[PDB]
Amino acid sequence: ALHVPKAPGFAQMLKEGAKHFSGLEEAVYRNIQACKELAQTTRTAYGPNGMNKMVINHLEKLFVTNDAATILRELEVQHPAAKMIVMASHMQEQEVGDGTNFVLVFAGALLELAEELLRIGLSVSEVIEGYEIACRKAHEILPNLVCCSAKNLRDIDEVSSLLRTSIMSKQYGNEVFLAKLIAQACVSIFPDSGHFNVDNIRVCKILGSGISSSSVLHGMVFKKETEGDVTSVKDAKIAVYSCPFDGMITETKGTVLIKTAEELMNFSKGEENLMDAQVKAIADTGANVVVTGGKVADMALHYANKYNIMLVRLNSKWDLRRLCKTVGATALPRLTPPVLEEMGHCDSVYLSEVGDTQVVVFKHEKEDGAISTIVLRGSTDNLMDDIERAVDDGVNTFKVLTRDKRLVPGGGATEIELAKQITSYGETCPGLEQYAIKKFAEAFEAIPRALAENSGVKANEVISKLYAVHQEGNKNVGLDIEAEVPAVKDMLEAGILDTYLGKYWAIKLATNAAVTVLRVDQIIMAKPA
Amino acid sequence: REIVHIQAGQCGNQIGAKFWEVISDEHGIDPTGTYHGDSDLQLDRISVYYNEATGGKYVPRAILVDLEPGTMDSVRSGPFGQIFRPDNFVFGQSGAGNNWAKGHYTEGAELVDSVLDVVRKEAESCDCLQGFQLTHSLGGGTGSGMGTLLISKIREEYPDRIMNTFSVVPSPKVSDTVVEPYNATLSVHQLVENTDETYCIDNEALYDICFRTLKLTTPTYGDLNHLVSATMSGVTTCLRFPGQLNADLRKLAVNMVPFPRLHFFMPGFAPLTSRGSQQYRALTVPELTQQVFDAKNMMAACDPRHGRYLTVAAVFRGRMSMKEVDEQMLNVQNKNSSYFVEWIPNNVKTAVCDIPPRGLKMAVTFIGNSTAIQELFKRISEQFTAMFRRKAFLHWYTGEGMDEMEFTEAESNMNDLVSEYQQYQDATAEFGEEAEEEA
Amino acid sequence: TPVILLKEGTDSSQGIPQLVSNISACQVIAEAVRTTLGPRGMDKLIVDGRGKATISNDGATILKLLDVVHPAAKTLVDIAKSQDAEVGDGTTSVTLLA
Amino acid sequence: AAVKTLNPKAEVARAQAALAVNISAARGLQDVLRTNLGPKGTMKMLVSGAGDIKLTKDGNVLLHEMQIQHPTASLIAKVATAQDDITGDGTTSNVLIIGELLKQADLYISEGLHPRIITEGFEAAKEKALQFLEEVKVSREMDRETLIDVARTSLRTKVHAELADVLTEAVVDSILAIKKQDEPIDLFMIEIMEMKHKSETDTSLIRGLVLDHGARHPDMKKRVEDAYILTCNVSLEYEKTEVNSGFFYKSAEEREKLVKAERKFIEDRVKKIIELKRKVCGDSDKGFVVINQKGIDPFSLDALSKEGIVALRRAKRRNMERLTLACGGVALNSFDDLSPDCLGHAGLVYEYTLGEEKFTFIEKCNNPRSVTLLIKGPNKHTLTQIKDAVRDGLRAVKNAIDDGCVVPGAGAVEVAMAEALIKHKPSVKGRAQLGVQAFADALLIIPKVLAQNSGFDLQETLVKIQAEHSESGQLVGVDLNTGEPMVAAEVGVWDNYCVKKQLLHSCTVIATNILLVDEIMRAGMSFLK
Ligand SMILES: Nc1ncnc2c1ncn2[C@@H]1O[C@H](COP(=O)(O)OP(=O)(O)O)[C@@H](O)[C@H]1O
Ligand SMILES: Nc1ncnc2c1ncn2[C@@H]1O[C@H](COP(=O)(O)OP(=O)(O)O)[C@@H](O)[C@H]1O
Ligand SMILES: Nc1ncnc2c1ncn2[C@@H]1O[C@H](COP(=O)(O)OP(=O)(O)O)[C@@H](O)[C@H]1O
Ligand SMILES: [Mg+2]
Ligand SMILES: [Mg+2]
Repeated sequence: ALHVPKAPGFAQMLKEGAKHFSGLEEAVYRNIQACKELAQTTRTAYGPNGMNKMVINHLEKLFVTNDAATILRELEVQHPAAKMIVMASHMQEQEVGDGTNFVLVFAGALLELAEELLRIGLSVSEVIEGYEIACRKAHEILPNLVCCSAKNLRDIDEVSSLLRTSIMSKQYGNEVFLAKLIAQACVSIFPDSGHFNVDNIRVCKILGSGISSSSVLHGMVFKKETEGDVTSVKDAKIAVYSCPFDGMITETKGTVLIKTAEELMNFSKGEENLMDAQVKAIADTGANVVVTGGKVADMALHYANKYNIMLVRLNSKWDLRRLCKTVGATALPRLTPPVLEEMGHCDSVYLSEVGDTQVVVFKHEKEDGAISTIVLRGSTDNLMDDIERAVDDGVNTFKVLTRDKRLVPGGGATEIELAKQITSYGETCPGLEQYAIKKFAEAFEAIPRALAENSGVKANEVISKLYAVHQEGNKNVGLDIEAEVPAVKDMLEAGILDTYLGKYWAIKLATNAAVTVLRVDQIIMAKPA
Repeated sequence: REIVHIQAGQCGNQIGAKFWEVISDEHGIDPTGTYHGDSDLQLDRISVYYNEATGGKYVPRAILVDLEPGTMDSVRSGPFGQIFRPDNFVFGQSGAGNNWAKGHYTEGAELVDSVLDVVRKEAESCDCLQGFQLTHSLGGGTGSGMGTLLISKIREEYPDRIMNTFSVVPSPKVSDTVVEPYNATLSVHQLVENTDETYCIDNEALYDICFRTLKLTTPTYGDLNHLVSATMSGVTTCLRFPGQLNADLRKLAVNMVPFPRLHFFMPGFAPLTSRGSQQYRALTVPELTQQVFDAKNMMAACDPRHGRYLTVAAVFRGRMSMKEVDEQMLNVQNKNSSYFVEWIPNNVKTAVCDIPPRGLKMAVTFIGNSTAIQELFKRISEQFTAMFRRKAFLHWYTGEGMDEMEFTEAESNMNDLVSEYQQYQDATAEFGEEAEEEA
Repeated sequence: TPVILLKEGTDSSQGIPQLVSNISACQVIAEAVRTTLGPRGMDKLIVDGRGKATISNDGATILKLLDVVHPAAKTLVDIAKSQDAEVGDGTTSVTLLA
Repeated sequence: AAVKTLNPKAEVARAQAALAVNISAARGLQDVLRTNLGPKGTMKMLVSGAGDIKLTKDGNVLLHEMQIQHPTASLIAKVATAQDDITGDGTTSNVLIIGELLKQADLYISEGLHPRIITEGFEAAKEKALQFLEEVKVSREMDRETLIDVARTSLRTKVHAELADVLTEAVVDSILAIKKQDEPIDLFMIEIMEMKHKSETDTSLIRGLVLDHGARHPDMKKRVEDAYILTCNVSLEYEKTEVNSGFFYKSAEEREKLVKAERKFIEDRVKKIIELKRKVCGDSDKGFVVINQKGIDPFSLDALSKEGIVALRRAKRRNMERLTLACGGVALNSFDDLSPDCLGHAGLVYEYTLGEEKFTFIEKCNNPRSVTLLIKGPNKHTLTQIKDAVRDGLRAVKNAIDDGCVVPGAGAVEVAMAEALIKHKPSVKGRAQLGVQAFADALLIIPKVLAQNSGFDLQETLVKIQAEHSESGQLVGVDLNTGEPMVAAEVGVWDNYCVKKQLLHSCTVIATNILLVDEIMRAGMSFLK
């Protein structure tokens, strides 16, 4: 037989182990298929009925997740085209916090539909222009769909109804209990003057009873134990040190030199007396508990016990700073008697045990305080982490509500209205850009299809009934979950809403991902190593 | 205090990758970044080599620099690559070609401007940094050429921070690069006047210990990294664990370096022999300490019996009783005291750490300052002089933009440095022609 | 095809075949501790790699000494430590009921 | 064959083989690079061994990032970079001419012509072309509106249409703000900073400085409404004597005295700054900001924090100069001559936090001679794409200012040289007329490639262009949406004069040297080991 001898030009100069794809067939049709595969992986993890998914990373760690952004981080992808979608979804999580799956479904559906347009004779330049016009037209329509408003973001009863939908898609069945917890914690770290910071909500996981026995503690809690013999205080004045609780020494090398008998004998006595006065001077201001970020000495510990001073140690450089905020005290870099301004306060400090674990509790009786902590009780580690992710999603929603107060109907009612109104605009645009506009409106349906598929009902019956109702002028009609026969329901009256800023960013980043892929014409890849 | 570690070239990256690996498995850190230890003794000084990010994560203080992505991709894709800081990886696109001129003038010039920015961002996160660490080889162009340029730039930026280094010494019996001596001579010239001290290690004794003493008739480089990484841990070990006397790197310079120009050490690691001997040798204090003054545990081609030691330092690891350590040390100090110091008696510095390095029963570490190192530097110069007379392969260096005078300049210092060590022996001072007339 | 989405060696299964296989997997775990319940129950003897032997009747202790790697079975192991850390008695009862 | 008998492992390629290898490989670089020319060019994707992604359209960036191992592909790559660092634009046109120039010369050589005859044709053609270009250039005032067109013509071939509208204003404005009189434009004073947040249309120009680090103490103010700027590189860090030294004391009491004494060198420096702050800022109404190039101890931070002095540590060496010309202070190394005359001024300083990283803004300077460009985007690869397009825009504007002339582009000029080079070729003597004819066709690759990438016919369109400029003496180029003749100067297409002059110089020199090569040989030592 014979062989095909590697036609000259760029092919013969290319390094071994590398790849080079060119043209529509080998570059764009392959990338669209690669992107389409990624969508189908997390498509079943959408909606309240979205089924969990189990992932084992390369370090034998076990994750059971519904969150889409979490799955993609632990899944490891190698196709460049799929990576672009991944970076788009991660950006949306950082900017908003929820809607990491809306990006994948929308961006995946857009590329699938753009395949046939290229198949029937359009070019990549005309497809992009059609998509971009719809993206601009989508945003102009969107403010008209606002149907509710957040009134007072420090009202416990109202807020719990705002976060319920953001949790309904994560822990279907326990959405009421979790909504009440996060409402209490977020409403009482609130500042008057604005700037809700998100890091000020702490989560502590303790193994034990069911999830219904978890509660909220207005303060901070640590998994440590006391050093001295004092255990509990009733009305504490706190002093915080960033230095070791011991006699200091010169940073430069320093040795003790003795030349006579008296100096040898009087050195040990002198050191102890100095330490006693320093601790007594601290106790003279009224401090009840001492917290340090470093090593403690035995002589200091012995004298601390004598003067009824509670002593704790914790070295994080991030827990201590949080503790400074909680009690209002300020750090000290040298062992000096604290100034009355520099001492925090706390209504109770004690050592307690919960489910075979020893913890130290700094509890305020004040409703507000500075930061708050939520204690989680579950039966498994995998169960806690998923609930922990839900608490983050609920809090991030409260963060957005502070930035903007406008809500839009959910459950597919928003996407149906957009698809109906874009097509009406798309009918009045002559030219070859009218096709891409209608395709963009057609991709919005997948979100009502994805919910219907997982619900275990036929998608076409719901979509047909949604269109017929929406023609009559109902902008608040969406999919119904409780009904085993396909049906529709009113969303505003059912209190199913989602943030306006959630949709505004989700559409913007999704289309930006699609048009970025279509702009690629050929790929040059270096060999793996 | 705070220290930073920087690796460059082929050899430097490999050792550093293993070094961070033989640190995480002690301090309770895992390839994801969490801390899973239950002993608070490990976390007291955890911040000297690490930074803590929000969420309990810890990251190393390391900068990886190479002129080719091939090495950096290997570490990034390989084990522990997910731990490192994402932006800390700095890589080129064309390599160095082992021409010392290329890595010192042409390519390294346009890379340091970007690397110097990174080290500033690491130094901004520490309240008070104390010094640097550099890991490089003296044979490759990037290690010698760019390594020289990096140090010069560092010195101008940072006035009085210490400059610790871990450089491997070339063994010309393993000549490799036909032009080896050109690379070695120039870098040492710059190293003499810009670093506090250097720890030299040769691949020859790295080859001998595993092959002859232990096993594995064909030991590959992978094992060689483990042996030097064992030595990396120890000189550095005290720093990450508490002690009765705070031994910082600065007081190491004053207490180990009597003269600012004779500051090259060779280390020692006793507890590692044949696998059967690892079991059947009664690993007690005096036989383990007996390996300090042996002809086998050394990792430099310098005979000690034909030399005179200047200062010694002993580091012990393990939970012993205090008595037996001093008893044998008292014995060993006077046992072979005949071949000891000339004018600096009682050099022994004793350091003890409760927790040993993970894996074995017993461990120590030894550092010695020899007058026999000149035997190594002399041979380098002799081979260098034989090549410069023929001007062999000179155009590859002069033709890159460097004046010929530099080759003659660097030679003078090497003869000057050798004369210094020779002066402190007073034994090497001990004719063919027939001119023996009146006066 | 020439560029594969996820790296080679990734295992992926789903559907009813996957879910039923998890149900049968937990039956093996409940089998190891089944006959250790009652006034007339027995013990089990387990030997690790180094040769040390452990004789125990405590249900939570037996599951720890097994080297289970099946992801679904590990759920039954964790609830054993849950009953161990809260009330301390009932580690086998919570396993048979599961 | 005369070299194999000495070193049998040598590889050689003699007379006609050597010409075949060079010409066939230089054409290979052209077949893939010809799709980049013009705003209609196609975007490539590049992936390294680590799995990174880097979309690009530049010429020089493509050359070094494509896997190639060829000797004659190394000579071209080194030239393209040399044309990049100096001029900043015109690397793709460099390769197209060199490849096309070798193709035409090979056309006549294959008929039995000595290559030296064609070489003398190139020099005669080169000299004539450089004289024609000297009379076509258009001299103007370099007003803002003209610079907009030159900047737009270079920012439009490397980003999509809507973005190039934003970057054009920023690039022109930044050059003008830092431009004094006849003194040359000194770069390094246009800081390029990237922030990975928000859409990429928010790239803006800040009339001041932005620093990638901020306050480190917790109690430092986050915003200052009227600040004094102090710029110094002195060290407030604990320092020790150059000569070895140690502390020898006698008891505990003396140890404390030596501890306090050792901070006196640094504490003196801190007091100097505070004494100045009380003097100029007598009342608690103004601000005070300290920018230091070195480190600052926690003790020094606490002293400064008690007086409300915002302080930054370890800024970069270049900012030691930019802050001087922006704010108007003096960069001082010591505090032995501190005086109010050496302080700068700035109207607003505040701090921005982006997750893990923090930023500080210096704004509202009285008369800034330095500005910063702030890059924003949702992906890492997008930020690099914007960064490269910004570099080319500044070089194109700066060259248009340093020179007093601008040359019309769009493919008009090369046609003009082609016409004038034809009417000079009858004058010369010998077979060198073949060399002149070869050069004339080489210059016609620019108009051909532009038409070919838009979707038109090469022969039909180019004849239309040459149909004009021969009956009407105006400079006529190619229109990219109609294929019709177009007057370059009237529309607004422009091209730098130094780029064209250097492009003709470089291309002719290499093709002259490459064609005179006898043989390719590799007989030396295989590897440097
Ligand atoms: N009670 C409900 N009935 C129907 N759909 C709901 C309900 N609650 C939430 N959803 C749907 O869940 C979707 C978002 O849930 P989630 O799985 O978190 O997606 P993402 O990851 O994109 O945020 C929304 O589109 C909303 O329509
Ligand atoms: N006197 C008794 N009569 C009947 N059943 C008993 C008696 N004593 C113990 N049991 C049974 O022992 C069972 C559990 O024994 P135990 O070993 O404590 O279980 P676990 O291992 O789950 O803690 C209980 O279900 C109880 O019915
Ligand atoms: N709007 C335009 N219409 C016609 N030609 C253009 C236009 N913009 C740029 N060009 C042409 O594109 C050519 C190539 O410029 P560019 O694409 O930046 O790559 P390079 O500058 O490296 O050749 C220039 O010669 C210029 O004449
Ligand atoms: Mg959600
Ligand atoms: Mg350009």
